[PDB]
Amino acid sequence: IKRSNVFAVDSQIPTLYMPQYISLSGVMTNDNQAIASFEIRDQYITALNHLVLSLELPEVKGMGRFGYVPYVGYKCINHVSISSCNGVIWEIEGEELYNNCINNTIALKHSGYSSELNDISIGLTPNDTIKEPSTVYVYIKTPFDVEDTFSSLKLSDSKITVTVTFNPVSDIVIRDSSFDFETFNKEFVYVPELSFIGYMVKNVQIKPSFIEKPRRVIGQINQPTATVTEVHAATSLSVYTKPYYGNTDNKFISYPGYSQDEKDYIDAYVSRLLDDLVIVSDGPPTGYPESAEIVEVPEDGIVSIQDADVYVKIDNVPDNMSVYLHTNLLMFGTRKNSFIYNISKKFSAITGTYSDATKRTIFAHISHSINIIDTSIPVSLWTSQRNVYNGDNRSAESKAKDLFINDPFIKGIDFKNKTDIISRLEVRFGNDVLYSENGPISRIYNELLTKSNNGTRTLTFNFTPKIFFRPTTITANVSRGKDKLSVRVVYSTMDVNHPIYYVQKQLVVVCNDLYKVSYDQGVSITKIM
Amino acid sequence: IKRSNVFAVDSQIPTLYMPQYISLSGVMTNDNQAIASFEIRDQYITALNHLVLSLELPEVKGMGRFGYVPYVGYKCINHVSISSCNGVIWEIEGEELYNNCINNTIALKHSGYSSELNDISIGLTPNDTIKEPSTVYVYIKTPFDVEDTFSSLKLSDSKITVTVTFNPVSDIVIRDSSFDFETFNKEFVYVPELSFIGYMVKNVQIKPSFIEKPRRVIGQINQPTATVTEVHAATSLSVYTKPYYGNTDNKFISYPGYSQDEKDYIDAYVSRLLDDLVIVSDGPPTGYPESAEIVEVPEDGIVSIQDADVYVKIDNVPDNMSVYLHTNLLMFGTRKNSFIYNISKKFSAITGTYSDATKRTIFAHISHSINIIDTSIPVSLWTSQRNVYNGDNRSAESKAKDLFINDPFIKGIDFKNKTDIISRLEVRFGNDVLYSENGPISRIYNELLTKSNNGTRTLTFNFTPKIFFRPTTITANVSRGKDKLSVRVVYSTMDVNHPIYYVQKQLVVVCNDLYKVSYDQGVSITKIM
Amino acid sequence: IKRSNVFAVDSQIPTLYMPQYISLSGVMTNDNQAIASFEIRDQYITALNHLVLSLELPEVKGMGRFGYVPYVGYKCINHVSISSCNGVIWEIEGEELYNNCINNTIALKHSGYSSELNDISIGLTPNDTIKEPSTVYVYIKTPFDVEDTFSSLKLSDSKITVTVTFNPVSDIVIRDSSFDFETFNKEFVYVPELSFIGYMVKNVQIKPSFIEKPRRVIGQINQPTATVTEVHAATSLSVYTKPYYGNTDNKFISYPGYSQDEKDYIDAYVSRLLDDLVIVSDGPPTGYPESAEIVEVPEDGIVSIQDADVYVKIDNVPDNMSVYLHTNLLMFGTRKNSFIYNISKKFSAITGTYSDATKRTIFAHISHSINIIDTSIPVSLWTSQRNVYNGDNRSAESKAKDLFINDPFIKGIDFKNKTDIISRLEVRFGNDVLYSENGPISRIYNELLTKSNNGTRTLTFNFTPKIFFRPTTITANVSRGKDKLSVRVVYSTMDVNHPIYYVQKQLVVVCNDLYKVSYDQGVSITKIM
Repeated sequence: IKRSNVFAVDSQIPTLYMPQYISLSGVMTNDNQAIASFEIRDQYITALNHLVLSLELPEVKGMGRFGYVPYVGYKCINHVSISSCNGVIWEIEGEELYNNCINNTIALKHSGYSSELNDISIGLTPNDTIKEPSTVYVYIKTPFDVEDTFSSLKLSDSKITVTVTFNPVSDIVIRDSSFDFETFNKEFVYVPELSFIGYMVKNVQIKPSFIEKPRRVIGQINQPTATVTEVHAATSLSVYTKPYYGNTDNKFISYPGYSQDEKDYIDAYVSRLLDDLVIVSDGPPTGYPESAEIVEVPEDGIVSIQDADVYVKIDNVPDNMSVYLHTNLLMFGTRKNSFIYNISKKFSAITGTYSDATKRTIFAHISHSINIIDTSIPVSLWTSQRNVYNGDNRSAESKAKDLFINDPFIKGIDFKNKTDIISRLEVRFGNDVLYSENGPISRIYNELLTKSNNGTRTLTFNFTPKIFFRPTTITANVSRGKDKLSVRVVYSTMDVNHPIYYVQKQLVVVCNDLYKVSYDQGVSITKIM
Repeated sequence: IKRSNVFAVDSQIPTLYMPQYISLSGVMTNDNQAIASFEIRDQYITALNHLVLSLELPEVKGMGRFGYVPYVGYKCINHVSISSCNGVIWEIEGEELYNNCINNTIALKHSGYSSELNDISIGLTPNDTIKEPSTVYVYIKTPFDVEDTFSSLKLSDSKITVTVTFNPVSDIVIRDSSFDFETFNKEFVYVPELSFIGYMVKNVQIKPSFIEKPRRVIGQINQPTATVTEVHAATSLSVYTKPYYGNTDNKFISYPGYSQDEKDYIDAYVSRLLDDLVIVSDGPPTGYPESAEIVEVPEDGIVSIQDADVYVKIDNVPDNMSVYLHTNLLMFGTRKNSFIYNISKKFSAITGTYSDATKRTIFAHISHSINIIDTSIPVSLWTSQRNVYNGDNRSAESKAKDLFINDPFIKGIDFKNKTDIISRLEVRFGNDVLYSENGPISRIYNELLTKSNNGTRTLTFNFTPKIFFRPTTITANVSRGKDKLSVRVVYSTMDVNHPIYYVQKQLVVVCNDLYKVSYDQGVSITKIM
Repeated sequence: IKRSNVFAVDSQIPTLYMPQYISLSGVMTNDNQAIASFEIRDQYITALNHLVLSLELPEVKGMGRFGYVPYVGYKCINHVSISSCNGVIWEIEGEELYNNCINNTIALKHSGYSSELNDISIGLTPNDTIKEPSTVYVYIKTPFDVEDTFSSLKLSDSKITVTVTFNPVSDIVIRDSSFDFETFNKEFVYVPELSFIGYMVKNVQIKPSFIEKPRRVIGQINQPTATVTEVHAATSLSVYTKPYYGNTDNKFISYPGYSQDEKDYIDAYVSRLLDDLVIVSDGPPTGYPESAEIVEVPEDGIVSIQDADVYVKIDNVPDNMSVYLHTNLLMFGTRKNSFIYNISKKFSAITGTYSDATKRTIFAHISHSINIIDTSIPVSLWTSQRNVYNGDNRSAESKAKDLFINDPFIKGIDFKNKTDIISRLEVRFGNDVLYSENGPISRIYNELLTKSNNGTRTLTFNFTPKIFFRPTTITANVSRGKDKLSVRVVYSTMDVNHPIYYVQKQLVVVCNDLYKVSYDQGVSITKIM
């Protein structure tokens, strides 16, 4: 019995090298999209990987409510490209980069995720500081990071250029109307610095490698189809939907800030609704539109709103004041005398205590049925032409606290991507059906295999180890016409009298193509056919 | 100096294959245990792994309090078996499957763990919907998943059958007496679908492999011994205890629902006790049994309960009402005039405010010594024959809110498996002592080595990589009689006047046997001797 | 096309061995530092790894406030050394051991991290039990654990000695002045037990290996320089700063106990300040020093404190009482009529309700600007000679609740190591500059590469797999004088009128040297040159 020794190893002497952390400042150029270019030319840098982008956010002064989106560093990136003299080596969109890093909690934390950055801070005077200057770090995960020095990008005596395109500053900022965003936008400038790990290698022996490069296709608005052409060697395919808020002003009622659980979203929304829902006043409350229906709460504390009973009990109400309930705070309906969507009927029990000192109701326990979709409705959709009612019956004070939100990486139709609006998915390679499903079993598989919490519907064709094998791909057959991937979905049917039915959707299809990387005459890549 | 190249690899071309996600519907057969069978016969399916079971839970309508246990998908599974024409290939119990997946947070989340499923929802009218229809996904982790395609189950032109046995629906449901469980049970049916990843391989070269199959032995009620016979090649051995609630009605006072921390359990329990503990009333409170001792709280706010001082201060008590304290809410004792277990003496400070509108006391800060064992006591044990007192002096209203809980995967004597009731463990291989310990150092080691939070006392005999080596086992010596593993424990001594002393216990011993998998004449396994 | 089989393996038969868990009691010897020695001499133990130290903490009785620091098991360890007959094989400081385990959440949990151990418990009578006896487990991670049996420490027929030096018990205890620490210290004794996994190997074939041993250098108080000499083969270098609280009594105002978030620290601090900040009294509040400035809150609820407006609104104040605000609770300043640091001016809105029953103010919402540095100020620094004011104007009651905290593993100048006090870092190998940076990009890299949340500024020179290659090092050139590593930093500039400016700092430099491990004539190590 010849036995393999599992208590000792014969240590290999590795290639002689020395690593170094290297920072570079960029050249910035500019609706004038901001672009940073970083030039890497150094004869003693043989390979590199682990790119990190530094961004200095400035001091924010003035009046209004201002905050940064979570993961602001990732969300300010529109596009990243690595090139040489022979053309582009590897590139990615900001959405797909953020997708690839969504499971790296450390990287997400470094890119800007804290109370200081992401709470909605309030400025009271034109000289009040709303945010202090800060620095975020964006880990640009590339295929050259999977196996450390084995997968690194070798600079075969070539000059490597890294180009970063930035999103407009309105994408990364949550603000109210009181904040002077025009001035802020005129003054804001991205200040980037690029870092990487370089390797000074002694007598490097270079071999050709393989690289996967994502390619992204967005369908037209509300179409259930998208197609990616010229597919010859794909390792994976993923499909998801994005909301198109272009038909709105991008104003929402609430945003939970640094708290990012579904419960947190719902709590912020309910908190914003309670100030206009239950009113302690001397006589009929004033300052609400004519369409508002404010009723007094009887001695039994129960108000009926057409099949719905709301239980209101407030402590310490003065003897000259009564408790009032808003029975149609937000209303939606497409036909005049049919079903109505009423945000007031989603409450069952409201208790609290009136404060004589601050003249407010401090709410204690609330029983309600608000979900994430309601927190995700845009304010424009409550008052669209299709609504036969006056949708928004809130006070002017609460109307003034709505927030502009322009986050570019939102999936689905809600902030959490919690509702699945795809009820059937079909993929075709050429004309034949490659995959079909009704439930999200492919998303279950993507999450199980990548150990992620925010998976998408994904067909993965590669199950081999990463760089020590050539990746397994679905291969084209141009003779039989199998050279394109077509995706058709069936959207989940929503009620025509729910405002979320009118959020516009786009289908996104991402394809990972296989490329050969060769190192004769500098660095170059060729698409595998 | 010959140096190993650590900056380049020679990529191997792997076996030509194509993966595919495959779903199957089953054949259901039926105290009529429900059994689902899934048949896999497909000539182009060469291998498979990554089994996922889909379960559609129906709409739940009616009155009462209803909820699902956490991880309902895992808890509805009694047994899973994979077979071919030559017999069983691999099988497992539901408890051990859940044990093997306890460290996979993604899988646990997919099997049904959310507020919507696990809050105890309340139905008010016979047409109220308590739960909406939902789908859970149970990842059935098999030994064929450890190394992706290397460890996959090859179908040597054989038909593979997957059989799932389900637990009764009462195991996965938390309910009160007001819910119509008889009708619910008559109507509930499991609707399962089986998914796996199949591989269509071109010219597969098959080699024999090794597989570990768990074998489970449960000792008799309250015996400190269990033995597993016919042990010839075990890779690991684990020991834990389970509570036997068969001598009870399985009714508990509280359950925290979706919150699953120890603090959450304790908070739910204290919340259920406070409504009968402190009473604001006009005169001596009514509606309590004769054995209740309700005393008025003096001006200093301190009530003495035999060496115990409780500090009660309630704000806003009306002038016609007084504050009362329940001094023997739950009581236990075995001898008439000796030590008594009194749930009231476990409180030291109770403060709150009376609400005139809702006629309740809203409690603020509470100081207490309630632990997890108290939340884990069954209501039947408070009123057993051995209790010389009337144990339960609660109001009928609170008595009506007790929950039936029949969770099948509970370890220890509390819901969290927090108390260790094993004070000494001894394992014998044959007649010789193989292992001995007093503290839980083997559980510490199991958690450290498996990177788990819910480890058990485990002897692992294998420290070699998984599939690239033959596993290391403890080998039998039938000549010397070393062919069985005997386990004897010494239970921690509990006080005879604590009700948890009378919870019945079973010892569970799990043994992982090594099997050879061969592929001539289809798939077959043979026990290593 | 020769294809590598990725669906089958040729299983290797490994070395024949049998593992066993082994516990040992020690020999304890003793300002009399406690030292435990464990002797391992057993002919059938061929290798070992995975050391775990058991510690029994006793019952704590008496009066006062008492608690254990988080991770008490790690914090009681001063030094660990593994030796043979040829000298020390491997050793480490307690700080660096805890650093190496900071990312192992399971190990941190096992070493003592729970509400029961880490809440500040209160003893009321001299016989009250503050803490029950408990056992913690400290995983002593060694280089012999990285690759299981491949990296294990082989005992070439040698006797191995493990020696543990313990910190004084005052390092692991958080206490007030009311606790009798002199008696506690006279009675406390460490009771340790050592566990490891031993391997009984049949015909072991031993080969020489490599090991990295940390070496630690602490700079002098407040010097921005430190140097590690005799550096010939280092795999990594890390730099951080520690606070020196020797010029204080080590008393702080608050400690959050088991809650260990920054928000938790701030909340505990604000809670301790509110009792003296806002006072509901009949007339000017009494019991405060003469330097206190207590003003009555006007009808509009706004008090001005030199450019700062505090909004105070308390409900249910009796008609004979008024609301008062402490305008200089904690004050600091170095010049008589210049800038002042006033803890009262860091509040903007204070609301709450007075309780007539308990005669206290129960605070509801608070708006403030307290940060982690304020919670990290020592009480001695408020009343130093450099303060031209009476710094601490709190009541005697709150002064009596300050806690002694002597935690030995604190980094930076705050409890969370959140503020970076290093604005520039430079490393020199010999006289040449090896590395330079202004921001913490090296800490970003350390966290990204080690997947940690508490990284330090680190230069790592090794990117090769751990034990199957010889590690890559930065190599000395004694001819050119490159045989020492010098570190110089520039500290962040703090305001001279902030008390945190006067916390003393030490620079810590840790170097990982490469050693050869050989097994002829027992175990021995030699420093690589």
